[PDB]
Formats: sequence, structure tokens, C-alpha cells
Amino acid sequence: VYSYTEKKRIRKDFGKRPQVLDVPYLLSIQLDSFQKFIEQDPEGQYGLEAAFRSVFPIQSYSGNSELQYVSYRLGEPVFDVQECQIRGVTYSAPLRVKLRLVIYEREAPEGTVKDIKEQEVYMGEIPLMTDNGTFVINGTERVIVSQLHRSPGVFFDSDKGKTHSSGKVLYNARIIPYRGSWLDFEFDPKDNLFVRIDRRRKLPATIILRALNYTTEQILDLFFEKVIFEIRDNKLQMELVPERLRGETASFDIEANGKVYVEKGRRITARHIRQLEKDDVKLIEVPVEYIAGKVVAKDYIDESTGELICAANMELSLDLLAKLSQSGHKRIETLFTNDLDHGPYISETLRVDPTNDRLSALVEIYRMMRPGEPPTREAAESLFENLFFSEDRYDLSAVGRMKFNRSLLREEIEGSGILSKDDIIDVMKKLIDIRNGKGEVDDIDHLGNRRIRSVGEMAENQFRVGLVRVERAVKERLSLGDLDTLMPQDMINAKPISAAVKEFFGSSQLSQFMDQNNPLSEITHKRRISALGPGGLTRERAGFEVRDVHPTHYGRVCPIETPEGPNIGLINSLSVYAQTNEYGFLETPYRKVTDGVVTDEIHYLSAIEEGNYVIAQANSNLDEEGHFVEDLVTCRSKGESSLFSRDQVDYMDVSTQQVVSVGASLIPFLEHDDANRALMGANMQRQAVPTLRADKPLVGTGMERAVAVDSGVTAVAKRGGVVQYVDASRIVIKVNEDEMYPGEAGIDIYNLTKYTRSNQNTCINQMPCVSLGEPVERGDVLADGPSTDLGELALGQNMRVAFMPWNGYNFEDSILVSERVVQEDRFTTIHIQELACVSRDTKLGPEEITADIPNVGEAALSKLDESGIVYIGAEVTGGDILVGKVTPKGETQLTPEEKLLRAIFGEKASDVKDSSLRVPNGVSGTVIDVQVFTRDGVEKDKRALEIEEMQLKQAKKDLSEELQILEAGLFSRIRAVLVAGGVEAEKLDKLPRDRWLELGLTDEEKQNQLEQLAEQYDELKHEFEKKLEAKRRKITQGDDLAPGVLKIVKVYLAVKRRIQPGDKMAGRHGNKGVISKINPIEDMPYDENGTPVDIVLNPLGVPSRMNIGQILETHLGMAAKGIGDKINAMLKQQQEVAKLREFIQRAYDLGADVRQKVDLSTFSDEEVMRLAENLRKGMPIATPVFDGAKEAEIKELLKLGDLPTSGQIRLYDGRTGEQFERPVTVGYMYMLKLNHLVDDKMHARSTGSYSLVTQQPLGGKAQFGGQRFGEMEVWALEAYGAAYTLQEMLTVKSDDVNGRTKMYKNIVDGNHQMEPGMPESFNVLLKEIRSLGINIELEDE
Amino acid sequence: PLDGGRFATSDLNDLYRRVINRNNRLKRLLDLAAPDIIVRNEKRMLQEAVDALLDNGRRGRAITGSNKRPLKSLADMIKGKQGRFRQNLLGKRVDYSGRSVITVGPYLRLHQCGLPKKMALELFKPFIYGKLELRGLATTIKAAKKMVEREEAVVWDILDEVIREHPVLLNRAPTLHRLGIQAFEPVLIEGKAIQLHPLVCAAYNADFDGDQMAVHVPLTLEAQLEARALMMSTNNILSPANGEPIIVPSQDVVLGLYYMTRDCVNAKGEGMVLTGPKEAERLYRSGLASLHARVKVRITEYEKDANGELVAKTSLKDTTVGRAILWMIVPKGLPYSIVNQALGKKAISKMLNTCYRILGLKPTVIFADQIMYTGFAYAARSGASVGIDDMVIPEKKHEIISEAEAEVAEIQEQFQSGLVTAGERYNKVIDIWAAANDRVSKAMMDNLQTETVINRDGQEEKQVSFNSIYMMADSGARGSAAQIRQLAGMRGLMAKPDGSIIETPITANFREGLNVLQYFISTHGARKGLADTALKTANSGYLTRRLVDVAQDLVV
Amino acid sequence: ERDGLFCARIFGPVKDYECLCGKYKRLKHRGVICEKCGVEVTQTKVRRERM
RNA sequence: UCCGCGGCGCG
DNA sequence: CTCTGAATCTCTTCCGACGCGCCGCGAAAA
Ligand SMILES: [Mg+2]
Ligand SMILES: [Zn+2]
Repeated sequence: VYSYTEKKRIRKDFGKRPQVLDVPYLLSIQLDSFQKFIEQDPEGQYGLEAAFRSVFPIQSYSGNSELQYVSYRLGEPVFDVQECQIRGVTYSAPLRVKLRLVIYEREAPEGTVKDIKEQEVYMGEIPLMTDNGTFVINGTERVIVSQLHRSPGVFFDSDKGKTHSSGKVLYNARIIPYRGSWLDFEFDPKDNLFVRIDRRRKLPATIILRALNYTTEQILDLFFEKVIFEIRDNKLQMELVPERLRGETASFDIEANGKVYVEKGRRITARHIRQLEKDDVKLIEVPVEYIAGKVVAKDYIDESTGELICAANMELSLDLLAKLSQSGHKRIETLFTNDLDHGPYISETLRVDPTNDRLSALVEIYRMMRPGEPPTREAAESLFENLFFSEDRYDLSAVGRMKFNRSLLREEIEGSGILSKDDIIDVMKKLIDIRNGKGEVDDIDHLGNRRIRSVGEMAENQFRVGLVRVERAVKERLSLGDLDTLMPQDMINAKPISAAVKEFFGSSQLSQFMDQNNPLSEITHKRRISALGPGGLTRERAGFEVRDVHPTHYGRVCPIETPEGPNIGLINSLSVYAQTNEYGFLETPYRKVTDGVVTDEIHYLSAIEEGNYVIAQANSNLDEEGHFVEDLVTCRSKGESSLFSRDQVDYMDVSTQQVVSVGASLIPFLEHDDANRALMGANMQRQAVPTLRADKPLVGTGMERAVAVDSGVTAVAKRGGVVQYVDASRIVIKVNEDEMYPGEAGIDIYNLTKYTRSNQNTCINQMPCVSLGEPVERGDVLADGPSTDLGELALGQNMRVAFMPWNGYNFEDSILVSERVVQEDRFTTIHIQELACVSRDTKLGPEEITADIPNVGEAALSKLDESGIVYIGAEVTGGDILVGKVTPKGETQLTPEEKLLRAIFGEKASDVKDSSLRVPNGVSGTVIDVQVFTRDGVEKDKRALEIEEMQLKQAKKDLSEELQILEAGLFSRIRAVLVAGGVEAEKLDKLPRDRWLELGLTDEEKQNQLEQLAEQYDELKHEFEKKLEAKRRKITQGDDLAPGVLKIVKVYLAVKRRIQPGDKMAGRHGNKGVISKINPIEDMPYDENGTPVDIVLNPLGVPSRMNIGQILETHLGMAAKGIGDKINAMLKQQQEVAKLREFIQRAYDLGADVRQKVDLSTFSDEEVMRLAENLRKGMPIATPVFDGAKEAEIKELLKLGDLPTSGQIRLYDGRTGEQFERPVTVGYMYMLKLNHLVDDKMHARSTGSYSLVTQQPLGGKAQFGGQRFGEMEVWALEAYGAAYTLQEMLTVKSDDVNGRTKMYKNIVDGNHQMEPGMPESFNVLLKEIRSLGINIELEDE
Repeated sequence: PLDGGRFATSDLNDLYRRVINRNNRLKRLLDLAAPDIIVRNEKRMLQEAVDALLDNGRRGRAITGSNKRPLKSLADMIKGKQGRFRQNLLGKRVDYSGRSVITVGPYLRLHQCGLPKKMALELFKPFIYGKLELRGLATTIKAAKKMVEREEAVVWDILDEVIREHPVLLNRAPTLHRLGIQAFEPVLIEGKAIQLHPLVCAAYNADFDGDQMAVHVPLTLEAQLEARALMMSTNNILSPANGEPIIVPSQDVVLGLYYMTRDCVNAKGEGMVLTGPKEAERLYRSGLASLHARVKVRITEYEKDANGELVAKTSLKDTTVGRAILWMIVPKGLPYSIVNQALGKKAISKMLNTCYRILGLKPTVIFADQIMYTGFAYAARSGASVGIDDMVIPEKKHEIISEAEAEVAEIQEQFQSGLVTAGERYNKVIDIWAAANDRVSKAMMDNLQTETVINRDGQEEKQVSFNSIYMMADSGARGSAAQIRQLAGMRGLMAKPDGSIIETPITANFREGLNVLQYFISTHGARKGLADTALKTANSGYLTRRLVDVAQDLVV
Repeated sequence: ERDGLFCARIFGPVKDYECLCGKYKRLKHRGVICEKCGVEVTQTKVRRERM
């Protein structure tokens, strides 16, 4: 079954793959995060309570005073989002925190408290999230783009051999904590191991090992493997493990237990190892030469004198062996090392480190991390311990701990947030293994090592920083102040935390302006995932390795939406079905497979888990219970493509729409065009401009409904029912009988945004789209927004397009457009700019706005009102005055003779100058609104009273309708009670409402109910009274303007823009284009039926772009309108409903085993009439992205509509009249209009203002500045010669004031002679160098 | 100054005030004869303050303001892209400039560009004032500004008068080569977009994708003479990098020429003998004979003698009537044999170069203009267009893919049996897939290139096919073999970003539906190419700047 | 200010051919240093020259 | 109003 | 066994297109 709104216009589908999981709410990634950031939580793993538990309690370091936290509460915001934006302030809520201060007795224990104080401290403001997922911070609308930062943890990466010669690879291990200093271990080409901190100077590694309570020998025991030697009768014996001889050449004999056998000069083959194993050889005897060159493992001390000989790491020799034998050590311990395994690297590091004990290593690290200051025992110890092994400065967050434990294959999934010594030893071990070859590096950009950090986490971190600031503040307060004559609000200070929050939400790089061109822009901006910002990486250093699409991006980041330009790859997008894991990794859904049969259960998998399994994708075909059709099924095993049996698959792709994001999923026929142009088209859809009228796309992808619904552009009825009142401004709905809250009015009201400025200066308007008495279900769209039709996204318009090189007008991607579309206004748009004028307290009187203005013509004044503000509805041109403001000049004293001369000349010598606001040059339009604001206590003029008065009557009529509804409900209850007993319903209806309230029902329980209803009437009366009076207070009150400003005025200028030659015009699939010709309607080609073609595209784009989607769409569109025409004609023929029901039923039934299966037999005749009314010129088609319409079905649709099957029809030239020799593709294309308006970019400067610093002309159209003749053009002129032109450029047209003045006089006089002169910029340079303390001067003067 | 009497402080002022504070404090401190520790600390503080004043940030942490910005010093104002040298001394912003979006002007000649009327008015306002004073209509410059603002009808006439021969320099940002700035003699058009002659769009490296470009006007007589002599597009038709001509017809014009010269074995009016190209024009414009008809016509050609005299000759020869139409616009010195071929971009380039090397510059300019017009005209009359049915899929494809499927399957089994190694199997799988790709590409080209036709006697014949895509690619007008191969045949065996071939072929074509995994594999190369192309520009510009600054001194 | 970084005595007048104290306001006073205030009367261009 | 810095897109 | 020179290592410096367009916002200084 279908809903009423969908029943209005059902979009026919073609999808063959059955759908399982409905598209989730698109805005989750924002809303869920802020929910985690703002709601109460006792456990409080993450959030504001987590911050408070992480800072409070705070105790005086050696006092008997403590400050402990209880709870936090968020107050109701002063204004709603509409009030906030019209006022132009931050939509914030207060943080109310319950706080307790405790003071103990002096006697032990410390818990012997003696006094407590408790209260709720105000703790600044937090910007609150709006239901549509946006912030309102300064009246403006702002959004946060989530950051894809590198996950905290441990990474093992190689340089691949670029740094050193011979391609020798140098390995690095790096530890990234969630906050605090880093830690890197590196291998030098000399195979020595080094450590470094925060990319400071390199150090020997073991010093950090020595930094802890780890002497040399114990470190050796941890790191290496041991070998035992014994000397008896000048004979050397040692123990053996067969695996040790793997890889060693048999240079000497091997003998044991009277048995000698070895392949002298050869390698120890595995046969030798197995022979030794089966022989179970424990010890062998070796010559002196073998032990020569070996390295000892431990220190050895003789008791003959008390001396230490051959300390550990020292390499054995004949003298050492003689000394140890004569001293008496019969047991020798050494370490074992091979070139293939168990490298000697730690031994070399111990041979190279200058340090010898814990103190010396600590001294070294102090000397390394802070040059220029003296070492010192206590300070060095303190900074080391607080830097690494304390939560004060270091914390590997829980996700960091998880990643760490996973990397070093531990079992525990949770642990401490602070590093431990054994962890460092484990990292050393793993790095040594990697260098040995028994391990693998990890890809730095593997998406399992990137983490999506959302709004809540960033705000939490900033708030934590502010909290530690206020923590030191209160610490020193409690430390200094007396304990029993204060109260926490005295100790606290809201300014630091509020400043931190405001700075993060306003100025941070990841809080950019929220662009509001069209709802698709809304969705794609909120779902954008960036790698820039703090802790990320910068644009100018991002190599190609980060930017490339990794194979793990499947179903997690769309390859298509990513922007072109220097930001490519760094700004990804989130796929439709993906969602964020608890740890912040990316999840995607999958369907479990069993016994070669897929099933409807859904799993969510992260990247790393996905790596293990083997999964097949949606291109695979399923039947019956979902059993695989093909024997060998293609899958995505372990990050690579292959095929397997049915029995080997693990999970199946959730749907065909998995890989694509919203923006690219809106493109039809995506699987037919090259990725470059598909990417450009998906990106360029986002720049569509809402037209005055909207029309549905004939060829859609089925996502438009969902995208419009989730996007906040449209009004959605929160409760179903039947519509009670419809108006262009407001809509009133009556809820159902089963939907009302027990004891509720049952009526809901929405106010529609009529005409307001967008964030990008475009137009935001809403249109009611329901009829009177129309049933409404929940979730139904009740007010179409911009670029929306009946709840369907409609960016552009449908136009009749033909492909042919009609003349030179299509030379490179140049579109030639019929005047017919200009006359129909199919592409007109509306733009709204804003202007402001500010009043500030100037000396000798502040600036004043007034009707009177000197040196201005009478007509201009007549445009202004008596207050000095233009009347609403007055057209204005460029340079006209809008707000008449004057400013005192100051003293401006003049001599009596000069004053008399000024009086003789006229009304001159006045101390007041003009400061009125004018239209920007080239701007024109009509005025739609004037907003005024004024500091409290300053008088409000008649005009401001006027706007406030309209506001108050609007509020009063809203609340009056509210009270009439509530009176209707309450008196309906009164009448029902009367009917239930003591019925006087006829008299009650006849009598006025006072008689309804006054009736006493003989003191029954029904009379008690009547009294309760009278009390309800009373309380609602006072409630409405107080709310209305509060509204009067907030309207009448002053404004919190900027300091020094008494009052401001803002005027809104609206203009209507049309298609103009040179304007840009979009077609999805990356078919860019500039409009290059508007032709009279009689010149364009036409078909045999006389219908002209609106747009003539250049065919030459298609073969080189491989945008073969667009041609397909064109053909498909040709079928769609065809059906429409018949339906249209069949409505004009006014024939029977049943036969048209038959026709439309056939049209829907044409799909070959499509899923929709609509049955019109269930539609009442009114429904069919309405559908046909919408279906006139329509027949929309939905083609899923990779489950789209096969060409055969499009041919069948074409033949149903009686169009020629080939899709190419004959045309006639408008001016010549004979047929074009070959048939020409004619069809229907969805074309968009882009924000790059040609009349905005066109600009011409000539003469104007000059920059004060260097006398050069300004830059920028807004300030009427000239173009820039950059160095490229300088060389261009240099090559041609043309030296005179270059000199003219530099000396007159740019810099030399004297020369350019003389030249201007010459040109006015008609003489065109050059007058060269020294550029003033060079003089500037001369002076600047002369400031450096350098003599520079001209020579031979 | 700022609103309300407030001020914004130039960075130098803060550093100077710091130095003044420290110096005055040190002076008053020395006056009081305090112990050496205080004066030494104060004087070292003054030293660091003046260090910041001169070259803030060179040593230690730069002093910063309340905006946590590193304050600019005197030294920082000279060094860098934003410094005085690069930003100001070179590349001074100029008056009398405008910028606008471009639009194809087909009706233009080679050297005149279309200019929006409003831009012309603004740019030439000094000249409008001058001529208005000359004719005495405006008694004062105030009056001139009035009438020029009042757009009195005389003002437009004066504007046409002044621009009669005054060329304008026209640049497209960014200039990459000396052909990036050219001068045109303007004409006035309505609207707000600069009309450009189609030919020079190749030289400017413009693509008419909403790209903007700027206009300047010379002022001195000298500069106007340099413009007309040196920078005029009619000159400098040969690039300085290499002698190859830069004005080369491409895209629509090439398509029109190729479609015009092509022959068809059977056509209306074929076989008839016609006196001359004039009557060929009569025949075709009367619709009595198709463009591709092969006929016998009389032609005449001329050649320079030892003295350069154009000795004439004439005869009857076979010709397609379209090529006969072409012979009208040829200059008087060209030999006929050049036109007698299936014209393509390479051929047309050789043709224009030929007439440049044989005849003077004016014949070549006129010939280029006329070939431009005629190419557009007959391409228009052609109606050549692309349809969904054009990318015909060869029936052999299913067979070839079947064979390759078997070959890979058996090879995989052989690898599973231990007969071959993973790398060896990888290599031979790549080899067999490449062979399959070659087979299918060859078969598809063979099917596309030729069509079956009927002769005068009804007998089966074969000719070069008239399928739209084939003629688009063959002519060289915005296409090549690779793209048409990808249109309907195999897409190939491209590689992962690491360069390894994925060993799983991209099977379907774009007319067919690329499967999800297939397309997602296909996107890796696209992303890599786009990123590389975007990032290369920085290094290319830098390398150019260094090279220019090394070679700027030389002059013959 | 009297002796600041913009001192009229040092870097010249604040307006073309106008003394700081307004004693002289005619072009005939060119090159005259006002006795009352001590500021040379000349073009404001010297504010770009004098260091 | 003309100043400076950061972010975003276009070519 | 010691001294000097030569060579490497360690640190510091410089610098990665350009033209716009758009947007917003400065202050313990007055
Ligand atoms: Mg371009
Ligand atoms: Zn004076």
C-alpha cells in the first residue's frame, strides 16, 4: 500500500534487486553525537558529565577545603531559532551546575568534615543544536564538518627506502596519544636503534630503557636469548638447540657424546637439524675460535680482590677467557645473535649510549627536551614522570588503549589510559621483530586506522580545556581566600569556559559557513567528512598517498563526491548506509549468508573485521530463497577481487546502492559514465539555484523522496489528521481522534518561511501543497520548500534537447538556448541582498538618521519617509539612497570672513555631513523589508513602533486563534458533560459561553468536572495573558548591539534574475556549459509535429567525455513525455475514467518483473483523476544507481508511447526548411542553473579609488577596483616586445600619480602622448629599505 | 579610520611603540643610576624588542599581538609572495580594465572580438568625454558625465566612432605562453559576455566552461601601434615554441569538413558531369544531388612560375560534389591534389600550412576565415549526431569473453594443482587477458569501420561506414581510438594506485552496465589522475618562474 | 600628539598647505614654519617622504 | 567604506 | 699515544601558481 502523498504521484520504478534495509535518517551523524554530548548519563563514558568527573572533585593541595560537583542542568533558551535569527544572536542554553564546598576539621582523618555549602552555579552558555542539525551562532547558520583524524595507537611504517641510498629500508614505530607528546623509535642505516620525542634531536634508544629502573644486564635478559659456556680441562662446551643452527654454515666440526658428524663448509640443512633432534643432543664441545668474537651477556666479578672483569656486552677474547678461567667462573653466559634473526641491534645501542645509570639518562633527556637550562635532580625527575607516566599531561584515550592492545596482539580489550613500562618493552620487541622480518607494517591510510571525530568530541575537548583553566582559577582562589566567608559562585568565573566555547564554535577552521543553496547542498555539507583542521594535515603538504582511494573505502566513503582542486582526496563524503561505530570507526551493514542462502538478518561491520571475511556484492544474482545462481561468485576477499564457491561466502552486500553517497546517488545512469565526469557532475549538482517555479525530474533515482524528507527544508506534520486551514503564510492541522494527548487541544499550527535571505544570498520560500479537508498521515510533507515538488527534490527544469552541431554556437561545450524558455520564465531566479547602516556616538553628537539631508534632490528625499527610511515596495536603482543618515563634523570652526562668505554662497559652513547609505553600484531591485534595532533606553521612532506593532498584532492573532481553539475544545467537553447528565444541550448551544461556565449541575461529580473545566479556562486565560505580555516585553525591549552603537538599520533588497547570454547552465553527468545564444523561436530546428527544440547541445562532448549516461537519459526522457502527451491528449479527449485506468495500468505493468506492482483497481475515481492531473506531461521514472533500466526496457517504453524505437527522429531547419540529412537525437534533459551569474562577474573599472598605502588602484568589484596585471602578463609583453605598452601600463595606468594626471588631461584634450615618471611603489621600496638601516640611493643624479 | 572614530593599527606602529617604550624606560632608568642588573636586563629586553622590530621571528618566538598573530616586521614586508616586490612592484593593478565570461562568436572575423556595450562605455569613457568636448555638445566635464550617465543616443554613436580602430589587449588568466595575450579590434554586442572568435580558443587554451578573462585598452599612440603591429591575432599565427601553426581547426569544423569531403558509393545525382563548382553549388542547394555523390567536374588550378606568375591549367576529374563546393574558397595558388582526400585534422593542418608557405599572409587569413565559415555551415547542414544505437556491440564479444573465462579457469586450476607459482600464474593470466582485449578491440573496430552498401546494379559493395561515432573519432574531432574502444568493447586492465594490475578485468563497456565492484575498481585510476593533474600546476608554475628569472637577461 | 609617531613638527602637516594651528591658511604662506606651533606649511605628500 | 588575517568555491 | 685534517652528522633556512569570487571578524585598550 502507499501513503496519500505518494498516491498523489507514484514514481514508477525499474529496480530489479529487492530492497531490504530502508535508508536511515541522513542526519544521524550530527544528532546522535550531540545527544551523546548533551543528555544526562550516570555512567557517563563520554559527555559533559564525563568532563566534570574528569576535573572535579578539586581539593586544596594541603588545606581542608574541597570543591565537589553534583549535577548539571540546562536551562530553556531565551529565544527559539526564529527569534534568535531575526534578533541576530546565538541560540544558546545556560549550563547550571550543582556545586558543593566542604571544609574539614584540623584533626585527622581528612574526612572529618565540619561545614558544607551547596548551590547551583551558572556556568556560561552553550550553543544548542537545532532539530535540522545546524547551529545558530550569530544569527547566521553554521555547521561543523567532522574530522577524519589518525587514530591514536601505535603504527609501524617504513620509508620504503627513499631516505637512504641503495634503497635500504628504515623502519619506524610511532605512538600517537590522544593528548600529549609523541614517541618515535627509528632504525638508522647503521642498524642502531634510536628514539625521539616531538621530533626533537635524535637520541640513543636504550636511555629511555635506562630511564626506568632497568640496568643494562636486566634489559639484556629481557631483549635477547642466552647461551651457556663451560671450560673444563681447557675444553669448551656449550648447550645446543637445533633451531639455533638454522642458517649457519658448518665451518667447524660438530661432536657430542663421542659422535662427530657435520657437513663441513656447508649450511646446516634441515636434515641436520632433524638428526640432532632425534639424537637429542644437549651439549657440544667447541674450539676456542668459535667462542672468540662472541659477546658476553652479564658482568663477572672475582672475589680474589673484589674486582669486576669483562662486564656485559663486552666481546670475548683469549685474555678474557683466560682471566675468567683462572678466576674461577666455570659458568659463562653470553647472548645469541644471527644475521638472519635476532639482530645484534640492542648490543650496538648499548655499545653506543654514553649513559651508564638512571641519573645520567635522566640528565640526558632533560638536556634534550629543554636546551638552555641547567639540569637538576628533582626537576628532571618531576618533568619526566609528569610527561609520560601521569594523567596530568598524557592520556591514551580508551580507543587508543583498544587499538594498542589489538596491535600488540594482547588479549585484554580494556586497560589503563596511561602507558606502562612493559608496554614500552613490548613496542621495542615488536619493532625488532619487524626489522627481523617476522612481522608486517600497517598501511597508514587503512580506514581502520582513521577515526571520525564528530561535534560532541571536539566541543568536549574544548570545554575540558576551559575547565582546567577555571580549575587553576578556583585552585588559587581556595588556596588564598578564607574558607568560611565565601560561596562557590564567588570562586568560579564563567569567562574562560565561555570564551573557549565561543572561539571553537565561531573561529575554528572546522566551523565553516553552512551553505544553503538547495537541500542537496544541505545534506552533502552536513555529511561531509574532512581531514583538515587541528591535529589533521594541511592542504599544501598532503601527498598523493593520503589522497588516493584505498580499497577499504568500499561502502564507507563514496569515490565520487570528493571535491576537485587542491582539496581533492582530503574532503571525503559519507556513504548512504554507513554509520559510526562506538569507538568512532566506520561501520557498514551486511547480510549474513548461510548454506549458500542469504537471509534478512543484518550485521554491522567495521573495517578491520571486514578484512577477515569474504563477501560478495550486489551484482550477484539471487532467486527463490536468495540462493546464488552462478556457481562461481565474485567476492571481495581480504581486500582483493576473486571468485569462490557458494559455500565459501560469509556476508553479502546489503544493496546495490552501497558504494555511492547521496550527491552522486541522485545522478541517474551513474554506471554508464566515466568516473571523472561523474565526479564533476556529482560535485556540480551542489551549486544548483532554486528557480521561481519547480518541476519534478522525469528521470530520477528514487532518493529524492528520502533526501527531501530528512532535509530540514520541508515542513513535516508531526501528527496525522485532516487539514483545517490553509493559507499562503500559515497552515493549521487538526489531529486524529486516536492521536491526541489525553487533555489536549488537538490542533497544530505551522508558520511558513515566505521570503528570507539565504546564507548564499539566494531565496528561501515555502508553498502550501495540500487542499482543504485533505487527510494527512504522519511524516507527510505539508509545505514544499525551495527546489522541491510534492516532497520530491527538483533542482532544475526539464527541457527538450537535441544533439546536433547547429552552428558555430556550439564550439566547445557551448549551449544554445531558445527564447521560448526565457519567455516562460522556466529558469528565472530570485536573489536577496542585504544592506546595513550603523549609528555610533561621534564627537559633538552621534550620527543621526533623518529625512532631511543636504545637497540631495527633492525626488530622492520623497523616496524616503518622514523617518528617513524607504517605503516598502519602492523600486530602487544603483546609487539611490535608502537610509538618510547625517554625522556631525566636529568643531569645524571658520573665520568670520570665511563664515560670511559661506553664508553668502548659501547654507554652507554647517558642522553636519552626509552619511546616508546608498545602493551598491550596478545593483537594482525592489525593497521587501526594513529591520531596525536600537540600544535599550534610546527612543524608538514611529517606523520602529510600526514594525513592532505589526509583530504584536501577528502574535496576538496567533494566540487569539489558539484561545478560540481551546475554548472550542473546553466547551465541547462542557457540552459532553452536560449531555452525560442534566442535559440542556439546546439551551447550552443557544446561550453564550458565560452561561456554559456558570451552570451548576446540582453539585454532582459532573458539576465538579464543570468547575474543574472552569478552572482550566481560567488557568489557560492567565497563561495566554502572561505569554502575550512577555512577548510584548521582548519585542518592546532594547537590543544588545555592539559597543559604541546606539541603533542599526537593515534593509532587504530583492531582485529577479533571468537567463542572459554568458550565463552558465548545468546538466548533470558533468555536461558543463555557457549559454551562448538566445534564438528567436522561429529559427530553432523543429520536428514534423511543429514543436521547436529548446536546447541544442554539442554532440562532440559525448565521445570524448564518455558521458553515455546522458544520451541514455535523453532517450528515457523522450519516452516519459511521450506517455504524458497521450495522457494529456487523453484528458483533452475527456474520455472514460476506466479506459485511462487501463492505459496507465499498462504503463506501470510494462516493467519486466519490477518490484513496484501498483494496482489501480484499488484507487477510487477521484484518486485516478488526481493522478492523471499530476501525470499530465509527467510519467516520472525512478532508476536505481546500479540496478537501473536496461536498454531493452527503455525500448519497450518507447514503443508503448508510439515513438520511433531508434530514438532518433527527423528534424527541419527553422531558417532553411529542408531536412537534416541524418536523423538527430531529440529528447528530454534535466538542466540546472548555476550560481555563477554572468551579470555578477562582469565588471569594468576605468578610473576610481586608489589604495592609500601605494597609490595603486583597489582590487575587487565590490569596491570598484581594477584588474591585476600579474607577472605572467609582464613576461607575455616581454616576449612580444611591445615595451611601450608595458611602460604605459606600469607608469601611468597604475602608479605614477603625476604622470597619470597629466595623461588624463592629455586624453581629455585629445593628445595621446606618454608622460613617463617614477612609480611611487619604487619610492615606497626605497624608503622601506632606508628604514632597515641601509643606505640606498640613485646614482649620477 | 574605522566606524565611530575607531582605528585599525598598522603592524609597524605596534612594534615602533614597543621600541619607544623600552628606550624611554631605559633612559629614565639610567638617569636614576640603578644597579647593573636592572639596566642589563632592560637593555637586553630592548635588544630583543628591536630585533622583533627589524626581523620579527627570525630568532626565537616572534612577538605576537592579542589576535595571537605573528606580527609583521620591516623584513617580512619585503620577503615573500605577499611582499612589496612580488605583490606591488611587478603586477601593479591597472586602470581601464574589465573582466567577463566568454561566448563563442561564430559570425566574427579572425581579428575582431565582440565586447559588451556597457564594458566598452566604461573602458572608453575618457575617449567619450574627449570627443564630446570635441563636438562641443558638453560644455563641461560635468556635462559629459551627465550625458554619459544619461546614455543620450549621441553617446552611442560617439562610442562607435572612437572604437573604430582602437585595439584592446585581451588576456586569460593565467598566462602560460606569449600567445596568452592577444590584441583584437573590437565590435559592440549586446549582453554581458565577451564574444571570441572560435579559432583562437585553442591558442588561449580556453574551453568556454564559464572561464573568465580580462580586457585592457592601450592609451598612447605608441601602445596602439604595438598592439596593431605585434599583438594582432592576424600576425603571430605560428607558435614560438615550434613552427607548427597554432590556429588549427578542430571539433565542429573538422567534423563538417570531413563529412563534406566524404564519398558514398550510391547517391542522388551521381555520375552526371558538371561544368564547374558554381553549378555544383546550384545542384546541391537545389537538393538535386547529395553531398557525397561522386561525379566528374571541370576544375582549374594555378601555380607560380619561375617568376611567380600564376600559370593556369584546367581539366576534368573525379570529385565528390562536396569537395567541389570546397574548391570555391581555396586561394588562387593552391594545387588541387591537396584537397583530393578524406579531409581530417592532420590533413587540414597540412593544408593551411601549405597555403601559408606558398601564398602570402592575407591569402592565408582569408582562407582560414572562409574555411571556418564553411565548416560550421556544412556541419550544421550535416546534422551528425550520436544515438544510443551507435555503439554497436560485436557478437564475438560474448564468445571471446567466454574463451578467456575458460582460459583463466583452467590456469587457476593448474595453479591450485601446484604446477605453477603465484607470480607465474599472475603473469600469464595478465597475458591471456591482454590477448583477449586485443582480439575484441580488433573485432569491434573491424565491425564498426565498414558498412554494407548497394551499387547502381544492386550488387553488394562495402564502404567506410557512416556510423556517427566512427566518423567522429576518425576525423580527429575530439576523439581517438582509445575512447571508442572503451565505448563498446573491453575497458582494459588498468592498475591499482600502487601500479599492480588487479588481475580481474573490467568486463562490460559503458553502453553496458558496469557492475558495482567493476566501477569501484575503475574509479582508482580516475581519482589518481585527477589528483595528479590538480597538484601538478603548483610545481609547473614554480619551474616556469625559476626558468624565466634565470633567462630574463638575454637579448640579441 | 605633540611628540608622537605622527608629530606635525616632524613629518609635516596633516593637510595640504594648512598649518597645524590654522594660523596661516593661504598658499602665499608656502614654506613657512608657523611661529605659534612650529609646523611647516607644505603639501601632505611630505608625510610620505620625511623619515 | 577604503586596513589586516582565516576559511570556501570557480576557472 | 696524541694531534690535526677531512669527512659526516646535526641543526637551521628557504619555499611549494595565480587570478578572482564569496564569507566573517578584530581591542588590557582607552
Ligand atoms: Mg578550464
Ligand atoms: Zn601654526
